[PDB]
Amino acid sequence: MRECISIHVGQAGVQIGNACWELYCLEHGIQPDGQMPSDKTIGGGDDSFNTFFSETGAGKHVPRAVFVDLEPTVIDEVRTGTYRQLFHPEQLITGKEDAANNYARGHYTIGKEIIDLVLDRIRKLADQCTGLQGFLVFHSFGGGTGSGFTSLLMERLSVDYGKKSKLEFSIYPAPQVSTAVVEPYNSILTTHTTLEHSDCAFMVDNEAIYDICRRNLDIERPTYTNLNRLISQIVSSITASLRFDGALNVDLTEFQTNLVPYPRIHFPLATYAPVISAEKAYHEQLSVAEITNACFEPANQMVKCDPRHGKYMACCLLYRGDVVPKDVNAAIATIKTKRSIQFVDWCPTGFKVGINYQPPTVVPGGDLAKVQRAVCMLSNTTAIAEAWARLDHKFDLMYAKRAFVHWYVGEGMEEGEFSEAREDMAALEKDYEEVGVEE
Amino acid sequence: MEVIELNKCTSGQSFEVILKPPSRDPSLEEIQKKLEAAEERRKYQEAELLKHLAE
Amino acid sequence: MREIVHIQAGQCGNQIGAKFWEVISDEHGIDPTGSYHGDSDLQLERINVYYNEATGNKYVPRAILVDLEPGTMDSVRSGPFGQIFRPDNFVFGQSGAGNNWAKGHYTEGAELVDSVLDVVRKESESCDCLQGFQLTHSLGGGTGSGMGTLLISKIREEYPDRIMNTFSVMPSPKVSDTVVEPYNATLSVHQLVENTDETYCIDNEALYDICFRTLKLTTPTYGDLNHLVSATMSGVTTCLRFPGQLNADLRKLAVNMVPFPRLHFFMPGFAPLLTVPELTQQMFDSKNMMAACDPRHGRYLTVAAIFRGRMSMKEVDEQMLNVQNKNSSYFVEWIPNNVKTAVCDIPPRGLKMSATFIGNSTAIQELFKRISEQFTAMFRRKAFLHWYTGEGMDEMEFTEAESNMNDLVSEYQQYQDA
Amino acid sequence: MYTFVVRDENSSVYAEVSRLLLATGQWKRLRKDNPRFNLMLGERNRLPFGRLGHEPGLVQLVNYYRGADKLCRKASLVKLIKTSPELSESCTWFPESYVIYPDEREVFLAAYNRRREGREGNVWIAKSISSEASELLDFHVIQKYLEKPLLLEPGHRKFDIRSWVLVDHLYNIYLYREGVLRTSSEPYNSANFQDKTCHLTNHCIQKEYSKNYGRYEEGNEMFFEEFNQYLMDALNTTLENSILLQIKHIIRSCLMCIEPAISTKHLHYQSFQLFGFDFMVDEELKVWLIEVNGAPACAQKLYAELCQGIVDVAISSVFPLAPTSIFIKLH
Ligand SMILES: Nc1nc2c(ncn2[C@@H]2O[C@H](COP(=O)(O)OP(=O)(O)OP(=O)(O)O)[C@@H](O)[C@H]2O)c(=O)[nH]1
Ligand SMILES: N#CCCNc1nonc1-c1nc2ccccc2n1CC(=O)c1ccc(N)cc1
Ligand SMILES: Nc1nc2c(ncn2[C@@H]2O[C@H](COP(=O)(O)OP(=O)(O)O)[C@@H](O)[C@H]2O)c(=O)[nH]1
Ligand SMILES: Nc1ncnc2c1ncn2[C@@H]1O[C@H](COP(=O)(O)OP(=O)(O)O)[C@@H](O)[C@H]1O
Ligand SMILES: [Ca+2]
Ligand SMILES: [Ca+2]
Ligand SMILES: [Ca+2]
Ligand SMILES: [Cl-]
Ligand SMILES: [Mg+2]
Ligand SMILES: [Mg+2]
Ligand SMILES: [Mg+2]
Repeated sequence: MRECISIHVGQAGVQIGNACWELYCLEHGIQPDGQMPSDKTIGGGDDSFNTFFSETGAGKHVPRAVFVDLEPTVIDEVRTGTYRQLFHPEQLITGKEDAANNYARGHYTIGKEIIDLVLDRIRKLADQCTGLQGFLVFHSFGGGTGSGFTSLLMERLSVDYGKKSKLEFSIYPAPQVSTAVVEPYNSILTTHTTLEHSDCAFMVDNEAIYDICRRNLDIERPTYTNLNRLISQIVSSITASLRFDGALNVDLTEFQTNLVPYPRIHFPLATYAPVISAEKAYHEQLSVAEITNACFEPANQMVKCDPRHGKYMACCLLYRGDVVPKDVNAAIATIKTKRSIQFVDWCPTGFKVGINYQPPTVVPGGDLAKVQRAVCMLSNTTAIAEAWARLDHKFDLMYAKRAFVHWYVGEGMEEGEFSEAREDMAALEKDYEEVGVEE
Repeated sequence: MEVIELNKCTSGQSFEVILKPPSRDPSLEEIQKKLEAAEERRKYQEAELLKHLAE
Repeated sequence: MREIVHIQAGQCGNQIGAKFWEVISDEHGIDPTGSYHGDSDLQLERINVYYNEATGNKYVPRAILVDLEPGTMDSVRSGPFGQIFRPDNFVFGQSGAGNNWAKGHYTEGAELVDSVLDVVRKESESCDCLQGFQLTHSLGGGTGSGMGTLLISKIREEYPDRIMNTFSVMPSPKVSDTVVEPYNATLSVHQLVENTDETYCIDNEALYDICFRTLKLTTPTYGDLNHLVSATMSGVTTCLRFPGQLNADLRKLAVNMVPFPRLHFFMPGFAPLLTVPELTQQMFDSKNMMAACDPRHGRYLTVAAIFRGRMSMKEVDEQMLNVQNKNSSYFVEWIPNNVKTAVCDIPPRGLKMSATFIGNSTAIQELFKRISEQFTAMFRRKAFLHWYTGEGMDEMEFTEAESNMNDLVSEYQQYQDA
Repeated sequence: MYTFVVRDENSSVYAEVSRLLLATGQWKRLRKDNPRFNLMLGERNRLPFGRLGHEPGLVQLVNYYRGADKLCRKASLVKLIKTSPELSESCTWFPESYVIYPDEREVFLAAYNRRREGREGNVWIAKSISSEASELLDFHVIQKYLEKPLLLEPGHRKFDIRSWVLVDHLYNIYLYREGVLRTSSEPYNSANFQDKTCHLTNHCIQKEYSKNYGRYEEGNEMFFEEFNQYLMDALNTTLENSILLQIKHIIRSCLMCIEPAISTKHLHYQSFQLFGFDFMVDEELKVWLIEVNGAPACAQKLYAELCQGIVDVAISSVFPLAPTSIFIKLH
């Protein structure tokens, strides 16, 4: 058994962390007080759920998690929330003055003041691990803390834990879901500095989640609670193999092995199905073929793009519920004849499949209905570079006039870092192109 | 359409389906340097401000 | 960041300041005695931004009242919510500023400014995490203009890493007290370009026209003018006082609205002076601007629209997209998504629903150009200069201030053609 | 008020379509780099499809199908037909073609000797016209040359047919009822392949090189009414029966083949596109597909009608403004 430590940075990271650990406790049958009746080995054990939860003498299951934000009000909600007993005080770290949507403020100014405290608190969780796998980092691209402090943390983690793997769950900025005007700046800056420190990163575009909540859940104006509960489901699907007994993606290293052939191209596309509103009285359960077919519909992706105009490097199918290998193959065979699935001519055109018989758990009184079978597809496709293209375009527009740059320079940053970050993104876009090549 | 590496347990199973065959991190020192370099630039600009206000 | 320190200076500053506190005290459910009697808990969630809590469930405004003569501040104490203010935070002299910038900035005000900073220091020392400061004043007089900018300068020296915010009243011949107002305003704006992060430009000319050509008031008083400002000040600071979508602070406001440090002068707007399209079209109209400027003569760098009350925000976004397409040529292309739409659940008193406009437009150069012309008209003949030279100033300082604002006009003109 | 942008100044077709939208008064033209548009009349090359459909509350439509280049490029088209099960090698309306990089180098010669030895007419054409395989490879795709084309009288001249096809956002296939014949005014001689004047029907080469240009019909353009009349008088048949059936068949075959690849039925943005199909007819009244044009120009006579049609079925269908059809619905 090898442990996994989760780190949640900024408002987005923390609030998503809340939704995930709420779901984890429901999936593993852990009560808000930390008591887990189904667990019989009191005080320890090396079960699969011990990868995320440590144990105390009182039969209390404590999340191997650390919440960090440069401002107290968000994490203070955790200190008083439903799962307040779940976390030890040292796991929750707060400042007094945030990064004001400024990467420079989060990375340099406020960052250095609290970075050493965070590492020591993380070190304490690490010392309780017999064999640490690595880290799961949750943060936003746009936020000053989620971009600024995260990139600083990723650097120090690579120093103090050079052998361990690091995975990201990153929130891509969407103007419709409460953004700062300088979020394109923060996104490019944090990506450039984190790029060589992340082995695998799952991007989640707020735009995609927002539309899915409107289209499939009939929520006219989705809140963060609506968005996070959906995101937690996708997150849960990805981390299920680490928390439950299985053979596929059993450790953090396997994610890199199965999804990321080239180190820089480590942003797999995630697609989830099905998403059904709980308010829907009469619902007909979708089959294996139907939910598998939906994995190739752009309206179900975590990032809006067209995989038909790219090339696959790897594909992983994560099923939960009433699913058997026979029905999976029959579904794939049908899909390969209807859909446009082109792989790179240096990779095996295939699908690695994982099935967990336990159907998806839903939050009581939530927006999602309980289904009998669901699937999350992880596919490393060059099509996701579209997201980089539009993000870099917004960057270029503002930076041409050097708008808002003074806010960053005023925090000790230099104009050179802006251009330095952009060129790396230019190289990153170019890397995707090399792979997925009147009248 | 081949099915390889089928692993069955009591919580589920996993396998692989082949359809078509193929055809120097920065040190702690250097990070401290960058963080302190930006701090000096902040202190410099603040000093320039206080000098200006002194005038 | 949490606490904000409020400061009001001079007659106009203290009169609009008092009105601002009367309005927001009502919205937060605080009576003139300082006791809370509200029904909702949204009123108390972020009340510590503007209020200190004294023992006995009493909320005392973190406000400091400054003037060089007791006249206006005496009226404030005898006003409606006059007893809610901390008595030790009344700092005043007896001389007055005689509508003279130099008196407030150099002679009379310099003598009093230290005791003001003492009160500022005391309030700041007992803050959990000071955001910064908000100043209310006019630019046409002597105290609020001269001493107000002197105060800002010395506050920045003692707190170089905190945000400075001003609600500044621009003078106008339509509502004028003295002829030296262009001199006082010109000297003050130069201070503002260097020492504030955010300035809400409140033009008395616009306030008069709104009272005249819209509210149909034959003879508008200062009370009528201040009614518009109170409503505006409540609207623009809503995202600071209440839990909402934005949930912002002073620094986050400045970061998103100010693409270039010197260009931080905003055109506020309010509606109504009701249907959502009516509410949306009206807020983007020149007749609702608190700064007498034509937005169609300049370009918007950033825009913030805040809606209050209960309404279909679906219908709002449709109308927001609607007004944007009408005014598509009045926005800049080099700042993506420069228009912010926000909502607050708490409606103002007397209104079922409202909307507040906060625009960073280049069209505001018309305000500074207007002041510059009136300045030069007198200065070319050195008229009324003796009031200032008798206080120690010389002509060179005027020439500098004249140049600096001209430069400011030029800077706005640069980004209007880009 | 709908908003659109113009990013192709060279497009004569969409210059007219742009003019029509403004004349309605309900469409406003923004600057080319303004992203807050309803309709993009995009550029021919490197159209940023990845930036479309990401503006809040904005339904966006573009006048090009991402992936349509597979049909509008010579090498891709040949590759598409030979590899698609829907089209297959059993494609009896597309000339025997081979893709050549300066591949199908061995197969072309393998079939070349199967015609020379059999004494069958072994003349080929290559672009991006000789009877010798050596002269071609020394000189891109190689296509079989119809040595027995349909010749118009009087004049003893060959021609080609242009069909305008519109595919909307719902992937409905509309064939413009008005086509055009581009004719080479010089009489066809089999023997001379050096002089391409009688053998090229293309207007650009025809406009200047044809020593008898504009002799029979103005601008060397014959429209559907006359060509139908000629077919009735000369060959006792109709344009519909002898030719148009095969044309509608070929168009439908090509467009349905790439539908799952380019469709935008569930995409975050929408696409439509005007296509230019070029056909050839042999002496057996059989139709052959020559090429597919991505950005076709219309005939001067037919500009007003088609461009108005484009607005009604492709643009107004998505963005409604405040009756016979000029199109034939093929889908
Ligand atoms: N899905 C989701 N996105 C969020 C959430 N909270 C914030 N975001 C996104 O994160 C971006 C802003 O980053 P934040 O996390 O709010 O800011 P921060 O990381 O705390 O850094 P600061 O600037 O110091 O506040 C915006 O684009 C939001 O859309 C959340 O709870 N769920
Ligand atoms: N959503 C969310 C939170 C982050 N956005 C910001 N936080 O404060 N202001 C923000 C922000 N983002 C923007 C994007 C475009 C234009 C203006 C924008 N603003 C500024 C803004 O919203 C505001 C609101 C009230 C004001 N009195 C002044 C400014
Ligand atoms: N809007 C508004 N403007 C005022 C008010 N009182 C004075 N002013 C303006 O402020 C300028 C005079 O400055 P004032 O504040 O009276 O002098 P001070 O005491 O030295 O600051 C003139 O241009 C007036 O038009 C008021 O109550 N409301
Ligand atoms: N298989 C063929 N047989 C006879 N003529 C042909 C054939 N293919 C093309 N042509 C002639 O070539 C001309 C256009 O050829 P095309 O390949 O479209 O040129 P380009 O590639 O320069 O557009 C037409 O006038 C047509 O008559
Ligand atoms: Ca146990
Ligand atoms: Ca590493
Ligand atoms: Ca004295
Ligand atoms: Cl290690
Ligand atoms: Mg935050
Ligand atoms: Mg006075
Ligand atoms: Mg007076």
